Amino acid sequence: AICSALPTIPYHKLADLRYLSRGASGTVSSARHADWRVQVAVKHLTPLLDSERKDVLREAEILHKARFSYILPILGICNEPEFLGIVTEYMPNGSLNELLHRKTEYPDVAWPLRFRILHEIALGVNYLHNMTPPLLHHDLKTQNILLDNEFHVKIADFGLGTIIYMPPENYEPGQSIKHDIYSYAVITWEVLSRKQPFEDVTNPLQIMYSVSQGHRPVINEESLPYDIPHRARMISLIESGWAQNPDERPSFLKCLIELEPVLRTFEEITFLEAVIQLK
Amino acid sequence: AICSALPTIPYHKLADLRYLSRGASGTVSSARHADWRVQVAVKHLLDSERKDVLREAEILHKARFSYILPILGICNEPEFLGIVTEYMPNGSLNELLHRKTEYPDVAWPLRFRILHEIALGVNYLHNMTPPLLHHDLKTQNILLDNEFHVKIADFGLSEGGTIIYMPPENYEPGQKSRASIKHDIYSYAVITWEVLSRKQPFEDVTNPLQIMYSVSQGHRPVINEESLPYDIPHRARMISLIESGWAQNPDERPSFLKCLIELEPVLRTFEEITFLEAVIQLK
Ligand SMILES: COc1cccc(-c2nn(C(C)(C)C)c(N)c2C(N)=O)c1
Ligand SMILES: COc1cccc(-c2nn(C(C)(C)C)c(N)c2C(N)=O)c1
Ligand SMILES: [Ca+2]
Repeated sequence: AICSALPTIPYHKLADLRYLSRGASGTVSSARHADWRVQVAVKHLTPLLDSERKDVLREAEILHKARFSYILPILGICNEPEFLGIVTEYMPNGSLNELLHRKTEYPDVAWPLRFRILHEIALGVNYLHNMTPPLLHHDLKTQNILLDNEFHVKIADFGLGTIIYMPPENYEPGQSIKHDIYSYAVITWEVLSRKQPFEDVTNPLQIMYSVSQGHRPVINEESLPYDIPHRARMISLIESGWAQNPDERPSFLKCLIELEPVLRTFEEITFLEAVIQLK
Repeated sequence: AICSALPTIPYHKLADLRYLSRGASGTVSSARHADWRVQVAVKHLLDSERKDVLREAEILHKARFSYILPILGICNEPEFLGIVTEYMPNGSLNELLHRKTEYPDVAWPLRFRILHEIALGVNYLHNMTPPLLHHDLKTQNILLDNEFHVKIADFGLSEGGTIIYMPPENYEPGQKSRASIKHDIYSYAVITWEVLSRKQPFEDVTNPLQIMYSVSQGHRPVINEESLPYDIPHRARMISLIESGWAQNPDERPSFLKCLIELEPVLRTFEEITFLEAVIQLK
């Protein structure tokens, strides 16, 4: 059994520590490693708690064990009595959430890139589900689908807010293999429409109520134009993905087998052209 | 310390297996993983040739970093042994520099990012505990990913091939030669020269042994207008980097950390957009 240890990073090695965002998991800051000469990202919560330490160490172990092409690569851990945090590669293009909803900044997000993003999300989650034992994300949202330098996906913040990606059966306490695909069906809808799921709804409870009654984000000509490539296929994927009955939702394998023919239609140059258009 | 175990990949999980090349350290094939649904590269071959595969696996697994080839798993069966890594669609730096018909242009910003990335990768190895030394840096084992970012592979020396990247004092190897923390920077310097000129080092000299004599004396690849034009961005500071890196005396050669610090302002002069334009031009 070949083993690899996660490097320990001394806090004094991280320079230019600039704030980026504060979330439930912690505060994300950009920095540069003094020795390695690369930009990094740091996640930290001053005294915290005795149990709060057990969380940060658990996320680091998860990222380190779930290493893959579509999972945020972890570079090291800051484990000092003075400062606690995880260090990962720096994602310069933010979250899928920002790309989809910052419409003045991004008026055109070409179809091939949207499909590649959807393909990559499914590849990362599929990889998790294929580990031994299977790792379940359970918190998939557009906010934690990160975008690297070339707009390739890196999945973060996982296994271990917003309930729009939570399946109806999760509302009541439960004693859960079909969660992730529900979240993925919503993300797919969001990616293809660039609309916020349930725009007309003020209170999150009204969403939760509607979802328990089998209602989903709206599928019509307004939300999903008829000119969307592979529209029919994508609609089937979405509708099966978010089906009320968990048993009627596909595995990520089935989902990938469905996506593969779609992705083969796009030339490699079209992904590059979609990216250059965003700059 | 937290431990990550390298996955064992059953050989039968690999489908659509196609031959890519035959190298000194083994045969390289492309494939798709049946469960993970990604393209992969597979490197394969008694009880002695077995430990070499396992060693490169362990090194790739321990040396994980943004500019090092990511290993995905290992095939360890009585029927088949080999390593599985991320598939590099754009081959080696060597093929980029010397396939002039296939690649008429290789824009300056891309060349500089390639150089910056090789340096970041090697630097990382040098900064591990204990320091990992490459000792076989050549253009043939600098791999290029889908968007022409660098992945360093082949830690087999961490029959042979090319001698042009080997420093003179390493010609007759010893205890001092194998522990030399200044081997790699010499290789990097020759690589830097080769990148900036798109010329085969010592082209005039067609006899490999003669190159070895010339290099002993103090001769290096030709630094003139013919090989390195005046139009080359930051020409002077690069020649300074090359010449100091391939200096006859190992004590006069800089660390990668110093080369990086020199390179940082050079890379900042290129707008982000140009890197993307360069890749589109090659595609
Ligand atoms: C350092 O660890 C993490 C963990 C999860 C997400 C991020 C991260 N968030 N963002 C925001 C988009 C939320 C600012 C980035 N740009 C991150 C990164 N790795 O670069 C960092
Ligand atoms: C499977 O392990 C390796 C190890 C070292 C190099 C390569 C590799 N060589 N090439 C050649 C350029 C030599 C064909 C590729 N395209 C590789 C890859 N990782 O895709 C593979
Ligand atoms: Ca061309």
